[PDB]
Amino acid sequence: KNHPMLMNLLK
Amino acid sequence: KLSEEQQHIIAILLDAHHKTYDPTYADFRDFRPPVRMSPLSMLPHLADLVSYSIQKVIGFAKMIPGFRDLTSDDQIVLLKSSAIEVIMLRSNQSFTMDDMSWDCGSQDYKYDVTDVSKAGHTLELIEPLIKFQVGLKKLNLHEEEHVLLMAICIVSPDRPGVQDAKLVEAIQDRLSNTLQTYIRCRHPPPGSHQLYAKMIQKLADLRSLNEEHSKQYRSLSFQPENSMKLTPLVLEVFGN
Ligand SMILES: CCC(O)(CC)COc1ccc([Si](C)(C)c2ccc(OC[C@@H](O)CCC(=O)O)cc2C)c(C)c1
Repeated sequence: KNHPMLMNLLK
Repeated sequence: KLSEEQQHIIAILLDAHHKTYDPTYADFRDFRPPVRMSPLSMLPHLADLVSYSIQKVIGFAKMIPGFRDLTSDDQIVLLKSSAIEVIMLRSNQSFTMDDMSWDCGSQDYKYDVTDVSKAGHTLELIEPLIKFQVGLKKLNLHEEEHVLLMAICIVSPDRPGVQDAKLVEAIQDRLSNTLQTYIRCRHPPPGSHQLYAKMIQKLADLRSLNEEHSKQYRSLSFQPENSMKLTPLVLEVFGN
């Protein structure tokens, strides 16, 4: 996926 | 008239907002400092501010009833398309019409028309942005309707890339109904419908402010000297 930092903030 | 579920939704969104909006603005001290003159002297400071605000918007969105039930893909597309709009929306609580600026705790952290231009933007964006903030102030919204508006902005089934548009629309519907009912408990007709219409129009306005910020962001971030001053979260969320 392209959005690891956003995914992380979504947990 | 506000059902048990509607009071519950409102209490949740108010708690979510109080957990993601610090009115002391204490964390602004940990940003790169504002420099009021590289004719983009405010870009490091305002980039850190936008980055901080994105993180606050994601924290609010996660607490929206129903948002969890969406797939990860739909959660990502909703936050990517909505982030700048919720930031512009939530910034109104710091907007002061004394000098048409965003007052965020001190003279250092007070941002006017020329501070935003010092991050690369023109009046093509800023002028409609200021009038948007002024129009928002005129509405004299309750915090309840403010947080409902932010949630409805996020869960919109008409964002590009949305997979389960019907689920997204079903979540938005319950928030919309909740806000319509809160207005009717507060204002009789026809004033009730005139307010709801003014809030819907503000959501239309944010879409066009979104498009204009994106065009200028694409132009600004295309220069590696500007990209270098952004943050990784801004480049990820606002980019690809
Ligand atoms: C980096 C991308 C860019 O395009 C350059 C490439 C610049 O983009 C923008 C630069 C500035 C702004 Si703003 C109108 C000065 C703003 C005003 C107040 C804010 O206050 C947050 C408190 O509301 C929340 C307090 C809390 O949560 O604790 C936040 C913001 C962002 C905007 C909207 C976009």
